[PDB]
Amino acid sequence: TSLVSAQRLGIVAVDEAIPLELRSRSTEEEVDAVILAVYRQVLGNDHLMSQERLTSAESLLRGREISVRDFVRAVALSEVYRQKFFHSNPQNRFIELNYKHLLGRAPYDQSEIAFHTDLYHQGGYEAEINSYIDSVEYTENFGDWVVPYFRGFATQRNQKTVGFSRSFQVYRGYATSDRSGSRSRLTRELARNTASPVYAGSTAESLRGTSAGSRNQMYRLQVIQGAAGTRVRRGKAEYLVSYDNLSAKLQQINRQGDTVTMISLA
Amino acid sequence: MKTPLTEAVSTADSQGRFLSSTELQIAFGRLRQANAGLQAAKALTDNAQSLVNGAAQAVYNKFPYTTQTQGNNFAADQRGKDKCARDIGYYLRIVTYCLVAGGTGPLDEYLIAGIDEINRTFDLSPSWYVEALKYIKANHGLSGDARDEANSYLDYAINALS
Amino acid sequence: MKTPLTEAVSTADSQGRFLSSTELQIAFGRLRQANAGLQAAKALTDNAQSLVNGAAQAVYNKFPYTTQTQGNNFAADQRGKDKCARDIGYYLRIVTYCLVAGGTGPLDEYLIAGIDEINRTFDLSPSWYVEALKYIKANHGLSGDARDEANSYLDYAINALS
Amino acid sequence: MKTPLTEAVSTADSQGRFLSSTELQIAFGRLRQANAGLQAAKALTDNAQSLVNGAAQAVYNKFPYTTQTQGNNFAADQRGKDKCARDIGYYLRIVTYCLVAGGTGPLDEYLIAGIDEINRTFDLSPSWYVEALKYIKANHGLSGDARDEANSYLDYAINALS
Amino acid sequence: MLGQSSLVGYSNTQAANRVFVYEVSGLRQTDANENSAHDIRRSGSVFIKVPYARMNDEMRRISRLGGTIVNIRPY
Amino acid sequence: MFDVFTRVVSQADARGEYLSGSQLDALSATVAEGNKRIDSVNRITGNASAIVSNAARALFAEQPQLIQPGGNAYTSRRMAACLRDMEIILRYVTYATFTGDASVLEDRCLNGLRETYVALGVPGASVAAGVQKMKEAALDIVNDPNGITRGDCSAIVAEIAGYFDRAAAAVA
Amino acid sequence: MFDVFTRVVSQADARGEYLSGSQLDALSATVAEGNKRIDSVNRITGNASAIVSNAARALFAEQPQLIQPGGNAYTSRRMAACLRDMEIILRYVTYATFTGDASVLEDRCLNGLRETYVALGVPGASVAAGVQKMKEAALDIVNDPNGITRGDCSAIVAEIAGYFDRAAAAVA
Amino acid sequence: MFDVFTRVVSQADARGEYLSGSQLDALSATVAEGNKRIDSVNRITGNASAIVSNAARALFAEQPQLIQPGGNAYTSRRMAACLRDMEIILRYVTYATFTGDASVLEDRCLNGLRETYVALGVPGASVAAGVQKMKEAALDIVNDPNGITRGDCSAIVAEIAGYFDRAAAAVA
Amino acid sequence: MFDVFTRVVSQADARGEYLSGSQLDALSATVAEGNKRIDSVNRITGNASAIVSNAARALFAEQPQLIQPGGNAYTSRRMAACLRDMEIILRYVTYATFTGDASVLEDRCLNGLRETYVALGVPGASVAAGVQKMKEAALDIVNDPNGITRGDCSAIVAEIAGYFDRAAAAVA
Ligand SMILES: *[C@@H](C)[C@H]1/C(=C/c2[nH]c(/C=C3N=C(/C=C4\NC(=O)C(CC)=C4C)C(C)=C\3CCC(=O)O)c(CCC(=O)O)c2C)NC(=O)[C@@H]1C
Ligand SMILES: *[C@@H](C)[C@H]1/C(=C/c2[nH]c(/C=C3N=C(/C=C4\NC(=O)C(CC)=C4C)C(C)=C\3CCC(=O)O)c(CCC(=O)O)c2C)NC(=O)[C@@H]1C
Ligand SMILES: *[C@@H](C)[C@H]1/C(=C/c2[nH]c(/C=C3N=C(/C=C4\NC(=O)C(CC)=C4C)C(C)=C\3CCC(=O)O)c(CCC(=O)O)c2C)NC(=O)[C@@H]1C
Ligand SMILES: *[C@H](C)[C@H]1/C(=C/c2[nH]c(/C=C3N=C(/C=C4\NC(=O)C(CC)=C4C)C(C)=C\3CCC(=O)O)c(CCC(=O)O)c2C)NC(=O)[C@@H]1C
Ligand SMILES: *[C@H](C)[C@H]1/C(=C/c2[nH]c(/C=C3N=C(/C=C4\NC(=O)C(CC)=C4C)C(C)=C\3CCC(=O)O)c(CCC(=O)O)c2C)NC(=O)[C@@H]1C
Ligand SMILES: *[C@H](C)[C@H]1/C(=C/c2[nH]c(/C=C3N=C(/C=C4\NC(=O)C(CC)=C4C)C(C)=C\3CCC(=O)O)c(CCC(=O)O)c2C)NC(=O)[C@@H]1C
Ligand SMILES: *[C@H](C)[C@H]1/C(=C/c2[nH]c(/C=C3N=C(/C=C4\NC(=O)C(CC)=C4C)C(C)=C\3CCC(=O)O)c(CCC(=O)O)c2C)NC(=O)[C@@H]1C
Ligand SMILES: *[C@H](C)[C@H]1/C(=C/c2[nH]c(/C=C3N=C(/C=C4\NC(=O)C(CC)=C4C)C(C)=C\3CCC(=O)O)c(CCC(=O)O)c2C)NC(=O)[C@@H]1C
Ligand SMILES: *[C@H](C)[C@H]1/C(=C/c2[nH]c(/C=C3N=C(/C=C4\NC(=O)C(CC)=C4C)C(C)=C\3CCC(=O)O)c(CCC(=O)O)c2C)NC(=O)[C@@H]1C
Ligand SMILES: *[C@H](C)[C@H]1/C(=C/c2[nH]c(/C=C3N=C(/C=C4\NC(=O)C(CC)=C4C)C(C)=C\3CCC(=O)O)c(CCC(=O)O)c2C)NC(=O)[C@@H]1C
Ligand SMILES: *[C@H](C)[C@H]1/C(=C/c2[nH]c(/C=C3N=C(/C=C4\NC(=O)C(CC)=C4C)C(C)=C\3CCC(=O)O)c(CCC(=O)O)c2C)NC(=O)[C@@H]1C
Repeated sequence: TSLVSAQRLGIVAVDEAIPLELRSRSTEEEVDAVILAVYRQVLGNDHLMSQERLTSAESLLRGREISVRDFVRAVALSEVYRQKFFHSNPQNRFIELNYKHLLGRAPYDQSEIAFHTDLYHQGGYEAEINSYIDSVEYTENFGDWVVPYFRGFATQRNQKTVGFSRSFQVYRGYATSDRSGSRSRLTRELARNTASPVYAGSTAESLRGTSAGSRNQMYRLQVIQGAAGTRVRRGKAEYLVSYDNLSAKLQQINRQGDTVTMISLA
Repeated sequence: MKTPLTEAVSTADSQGRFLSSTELQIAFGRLRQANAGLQAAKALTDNAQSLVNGAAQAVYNKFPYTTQTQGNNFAADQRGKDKCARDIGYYLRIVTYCLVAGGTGPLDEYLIAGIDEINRTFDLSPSWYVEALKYIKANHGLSGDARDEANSYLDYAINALS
Repeated sequence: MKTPLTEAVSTADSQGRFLSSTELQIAFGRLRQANAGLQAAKALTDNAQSLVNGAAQAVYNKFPYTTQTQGNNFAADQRGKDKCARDIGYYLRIVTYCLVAGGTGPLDEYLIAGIDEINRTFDLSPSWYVEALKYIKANHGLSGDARDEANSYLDYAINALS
Repeated sequence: MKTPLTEAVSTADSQGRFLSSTELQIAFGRLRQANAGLQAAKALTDNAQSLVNGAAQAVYNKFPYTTQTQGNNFAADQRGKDKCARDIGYYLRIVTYCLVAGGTGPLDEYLIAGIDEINRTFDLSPSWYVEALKYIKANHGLSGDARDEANSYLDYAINALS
Repeated sequence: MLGQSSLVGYSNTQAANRVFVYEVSGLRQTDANENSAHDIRRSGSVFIKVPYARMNDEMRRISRLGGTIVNIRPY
Repeated sequence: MFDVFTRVVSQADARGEYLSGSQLDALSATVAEGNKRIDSVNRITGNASAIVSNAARALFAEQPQLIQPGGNAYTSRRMAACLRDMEIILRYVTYATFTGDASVLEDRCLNGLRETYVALGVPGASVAAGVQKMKEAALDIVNDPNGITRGDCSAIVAEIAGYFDRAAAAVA
Repeated sequence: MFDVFTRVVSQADARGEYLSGSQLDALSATVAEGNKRIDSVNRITGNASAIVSNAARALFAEQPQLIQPGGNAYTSRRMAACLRDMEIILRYVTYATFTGDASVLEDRCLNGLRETYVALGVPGASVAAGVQKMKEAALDIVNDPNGITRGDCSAIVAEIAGYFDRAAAAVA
Repeated sequence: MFDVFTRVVSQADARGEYLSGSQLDALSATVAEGNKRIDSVNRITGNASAIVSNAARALFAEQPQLIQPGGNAYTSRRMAACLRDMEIILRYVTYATFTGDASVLEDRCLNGLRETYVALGVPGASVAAGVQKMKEAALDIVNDPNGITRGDCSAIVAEIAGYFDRAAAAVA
Repeated sequence: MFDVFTRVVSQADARGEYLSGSQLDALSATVAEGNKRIDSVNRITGNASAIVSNAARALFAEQPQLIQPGGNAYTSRRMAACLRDMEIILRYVTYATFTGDASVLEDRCLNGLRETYVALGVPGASVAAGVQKMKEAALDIVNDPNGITRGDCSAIVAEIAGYFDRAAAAVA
């Protein structure tokens, strides 16, 4: 996005990122950069140990035996990708990680969760992974030679608006990674076809003045509430409380049976 | 983790399939190896302190310069000797973990992954640890299956370091 | 085909790794199972004709309408009976292949992959073949590991069918 | 959900373009088909009960073993007959939905997607439902564009089951 | 000519353990790839190594993009 | 998405019953105004550029702080994005008019747009004012009597205005 | 995931300690129990389709609102997803039985299942009833005495029952 | 991200005004300071490995709980990840020094870092201590008078210290 | 991929016949040699780095033109590639020994290697000589009677020699 929203949302680096294309007759440093970019983006910005590198796959990329898309497929199908994204993750978290790593976006619909779940159940992890890489979306966005990059913060054709908001649920910052078993943040949002407020970068913080407590810290409690007291006017509720009253807010939320969806520092 | 049971279930889950006779044979091989691996782990554990000290002394003998020249990466002082003994104890303890688990998974997750950056950043020669592993392999006093499995883990570490 | 040795090699090749003790244990399990598998395959192929004839008769008795009503997918005429006996022989032969190989790989390669759209395309109910495989389970006379491995493959075929 | 209007908008939105004259002609064709579809659906609804009972009877006649063989998947008791009549009613009602919608979308969303898994796990023969659909084709008494569109949906279901 | 090790995947099947070389010509700007973020660099003979299990997809892609499959060679 | 027919179909299937006579006659009534629906879609499409540009000009004239430097419509990137958002909203309104149901507009365009605009800092009230201007123009265009067969398009005009209202309520 | 061995290994590494004698003897006792564990895994696997189909049939018999139109198991795709969920739970129960540890079952299947169900409206209590039906069906299959070497499988049966209870509790 | 020039450019563009005379003279003063800024970047880069290794050694000596088994710097993978974090923080501090602006730190290096450390269980206070050690070592290296033209580099040293302190406060 | 069992399975399935008694007896004889095969695989794996490094050093001792500047092994990247290739060939030879069939080595490493090396300007003769040196080191290591049960390993050594021959003839 433009700078004025970019600094607020903490997505400046994504906006200024330039797609990396492996051209013909590329030098050694260009193949090195492509391999590094693929490892960074497909493995979700983990510190990749040299013992986890795909030496044969990157040799085939180096000798121009395979394309960038093929190397991306090899990294995605590799046991390293399985270990850190599949074997200890729920299926819905796993496929949103696949959407982030392979297509550079957040899931748009619950039907996309129904797809890749049935696809896994029929054809295994390999068929499920190949669905993303062989998709029309991957072809039109990246082709055979462009390293996949995150696209959820930019307006795409055939995109739902919610994706942009949901993008902030799968991209938590430039210095973040998809390393830690974890549950998807988008489960209820996808199932009920909703959107959640974006609290990313500096958007989550709120004014304090003298209303914050001793340590000048406010907390935002996003809860789902119903009538169990006073009249409830909305199903969604947001409470801004100081640290000193946080426990009290939690307990009164708890004794009314309201479910806490998110708690963040504001 | 690279252990036969976890590998078998990982392969089945990646294929989304139930456990067939292939996975059952994997479990049968694991069962055939496990008792020898466990008493090897206990033999290495009961003799761990003397093995670690002897390996440290063997490294100091083959590379005498490590005990004389000053430097944070050497064992000239007691701090360096304690660090060296601790490293060899780490090698032996995760080797026992490998024997217990029936695979190289403990070595991969706990010691092997990123060890090159470790030995390069703190300028530790991997040849020292290779010598320590060779001493452990030559002095563990095991026989048969237990010896073969323990030696496989020790040579796995040696090959990783070279 | 899916076998202990080939799966061990495939997952070791996926990581660019030599074969560690985990793959050796997988091979040991394969060695433990292999003699029973070979003797089971031999026992199954000795009376393979009798087993196939009995399975076909069991399907005909369990499903009498198959030998009576006309239709390309039914065994009312001699052509249908020959096709049916050929199908049962296919099932039994691939089961013996699975016993030799040590996994459900021959079944997946030659029979299981695409069986459902063959049965839907040619209007053959899977319940017929389920009855045939149940007869083969009940009349092979195998014991011990031979029996257990052969029954695992036959039950694998049944579960894929139903 | 394939209907002419939803598909026209889906195609235009996938190309990020406004609805041009192509989509206008799609809507015109839908308009030309809609009244015949609505009378087809109304005629099927008013005659739904006789069609379902007659289709069930035709299936029982063509496959008599369904009415004396004991089992959860058969209709030898009243519970099985009720399940059979309910399934045929589902087919007829979703066909009426397709006629209302103008495409096979109701059949794809509610009945077609996943029917193979159901027919396999509950050992239901798709030939039974094919015969029920054939009876509905032969006895819905529609003419012209109503008949043609309803027969297209019924043949779509038949081709899905075969 | 390499690639088989990484192209075939992990089906392990004999049917998937075959790769083929596609020779494609005439990859131009069509209405099908109007919104392609990347640009076509070559329209002459390009060689794509396709495993068996993806031969259905790739040629469709080729057929969707106006490319002409002139030859397919066993690897 | 859903169209006017599939919405009734899904509800009937959830209830598990055939469409009643009243629902079938209601759909017959719906296809009776099909020609005017096609005309309204075509008329908005044929003047979409004028609708977006004139509405944007009126919005920037009434709210100069948008195009003022530092405003959210200032810089050519942000301005182009604003004009694109107006065209996108108009396009999805036409989609909802064509289908006879608001599912495409809600599910694809409107859902998450308030949160998106709040996260971006795009003034939702300003977008709502722009959408209202597009509504006014597009309803004039749909109601233009020149060069068309005489008839009563009050129902389709009200339906289109309802879609434009959903858009304006959603953005703010 | 962890198996029965790697769980002890990971705890010991997080302490910097060698496996004690008692821990090695516990693992040796688990090893001597291995054949019955493999037999139970094979028996549940060999009857997996029958277990899933019979349990699903019984669940729909005692909970007719699931298959009633508008119910959560109504329409082919939902019913197929329901049968798939039952099969998935059974498969990960067999994986946990094979490894001797519940980590694979917890991480792949149960983590986030309850919230997914609640979000989607899938009745978790009904899923728990189906899991309990597969529970007793599989425990009768594992405890079947003919055609097997005789012996006491009570510990393995208790462990498998615990996995089936952990799944049941998790979905509700 | 911004450099020392584009920061005031973006501020002026939001104001919709030209850079005043005072801003242009301040930028000219920054340009006259440029050579010593390039020396500071070069000196930190040429000694980056020593800075990272010595600071890590000091941090693990002062906090042995990190490197003992079960600690967050125990095991080779975790220790190597820690060494990479140190190197990365030092590299981004050099980036900030080179550009003359801190936006590269917030945009990239500190963007979600505290969230990452909390999620993984990395002790942020220990990271801040390591960053402080790298700060003291790098400031000593920059201030070294041997082998360089003598001059006052107090302003650039204060700026580098500010970048280091901001990195430390992002995780503390 | 094929192993020793699945190979004969594939010929029998192509002929549509059950495996004869002779084939089953040959497979039983293969099973009786399985312990020796596992020992050979383990010994080569446990000495893989030594075999590759000693063979590479000997290959550069003679044929010095590889490591002179302008040679194919000159520069660090090309030396690392050469070492990598020797280790890869040895690894696939161990795979072939483990499976008892040469399919893995031919399909994944050998087929197309002579053309790749020609189109890169890699000397096939020199890498074939390196494969011969790896052969001789590995065969000496496998045929080491110390610390192993005594027996006749002539058949497995002949099979390993055949695999090494395959890779030397296919790469030259
Ligand atoms: C030629 C290869 C050399 C040789 C081999 C040889 N080995 C055995 C027997 C055994 N070797 C093993 C192997 C292992 N046990 C383990 O735990 C591990 C690690 C997983 C390994 C690799 C085993 C289990 C046996 C059987 C029991 C035993 O120790 O004897 C033999 C004996 C005959 C047989 O094949 O069983 C032989 C001949 N002998 C030589 O002289 C060659 C140098
Ligand atoms: C309110 C929307 C305005 C209005 C509409 C209106 N239109 C018709 C009739 C028709 N208009 C069409 C449309 C098209 N024919 C084409 O070929 C194209 C391009 C693809 C279009 C858009 C058609 C086919 C008809 C029917 C034949 C005819 O020309 O009349 C009517 C008459 C009633 C009807 O529903 O058909 C009306 C009312 N009229 C107004 O007064 C509003 C300004
Ligand atoms: C504080 C940072 C220390 C310091 C620095 C300082 N440097 C200069 C002058 C120069 N430094 C350079 C730098 C380079 N020349 C190269 O080719 C390279 C590699 C690309 C580098 C890094 C240059 C070009 C100059 C100018 C020539 C000269 O040597 O004078 C100064 C002098 C003032 C100036 O701005 O030029 C200073 C102050 N001085 C100290 O005392 C600190 C320890
Ligand atoms: C070392 C001083 C301390 C320490 C560090 C530690 N960090 C991690 C993991 C990660 N570190 C980062 C940070 C970055 N990645 C980037 O790309 C950027 C540049 C913008 C940064 C700042 C990330 C994202 C991770 C996530 C995991 C990954 O592998 O990348 C670990 C690993 C934790 C684990 O393995 O579970 C560690 C150990 N730990 C200490 O104890 C020191 C105080
Ligand atoms: C060493 C004995 C000889 C030698 C080797 C050498 N090889 C290359 C380059 C490549 N080697 C391969 C081969 C493979 N890669 C794999 O992944 C596998 C398994 C499927 C194999 C068999 C490939 C594909 C390449 C190209 C990619 C790459 O360079 O990594 C080189 C480098 C050539 C160059 O840089 O142009 C070298 C030096 N060279 C000698 O002189 C020895 C005789
Ligand atoms: C002994 C063979 C030689 C030797 C040892 C020595 N090692 C270090 C420092 C470290 N050793 C490690 C290794 C590990 N940490 C782990 O968690 C594991 C995996 C379980 C391993 C293998 C690490 C990470 C360090 C650095 C951090 C630390 O201080 O612990 C030193 C000190 C180096 C320094 O600069 O402080 C020494 C002296 N020295 C000899 O001379 C022997 C021949
Ligand atoms: C016997 C149990 C019942 C029966 C048999 C029957 N089968 C067919 C035809 C086919 N059978 C197959 C199956 C396979 N072919 C294979 O290659 C394998 C895997 C190795 C299998 C299992 C196929 C593909 C066909 C169709 C093509 C062909 O005819 O070969 C028929 C003929 C049906 C037709 O329409 O021609 C019949 C009669 N039918 C009964 O009534 C028995 C109870
Ligand atoms: C426990 C739930 C039931 C039970 C089990 C039981 N099994 C054994 C022993 C063996 N079972 C096997 C299993 C297999 N052999 C194969 O080839 C396969 C298929 C690939 C399988 C699953 C084996 C190898 C043994 C050992 C040899 C033997 O059969 O004796 C025992 C005996 C004790 C032991 O642990 O060995 C027992 C108790 N028995 C019951 O009564 C339960 C219903
Ligand atoms: C009638 C033609 C034959 C027959 C029927 C029969 N069907 C079942 C069971 C089920 N039928 C379905 C089908 C659907 N459910 C849906 O929601 C829809 C889509 C809207 C369809 C098409 C399903 C899912 C089942 C299983 C669950 C349930 O019982 O509802 C049975 C009973 C099988 C059982 O095991 O209970 C029977 C008997 N039987 C005949 O003999 C006829 C020839
Ligand atoms: C114009 C009337 C007002 C305005 C608009 C404005 N919008 C954005 C940015 C975005 N708009 C969207 C919306 C969509 N994208 C889609 O694909 C769809 C259809 C499904 C919609 C509705 C999104 C997601 C963005 C962000 C991503 C992107 O910009 O591509 C901007 C730019 C904000 C920035 O800082 O760059 C602007 C300016 N602004 C005003 O002031 C007007 C009131
Ligand atoms: C059947 C007994 C009950 C039932 C089931 C049902 N479940 C869903 C949907 C999902 N189930 C899962 C769970 C998993 N998928 C996986 O891949 C894994 C293993 C790793 C698990 C645990 C998920 C993720 C979904 C959502 C995606 C999908 O639709 O497949 C449904 C469908 C809900 C819907 O269509 O909206 C159903 C019907 N329903 C009942 O009524 C039974 C009590």
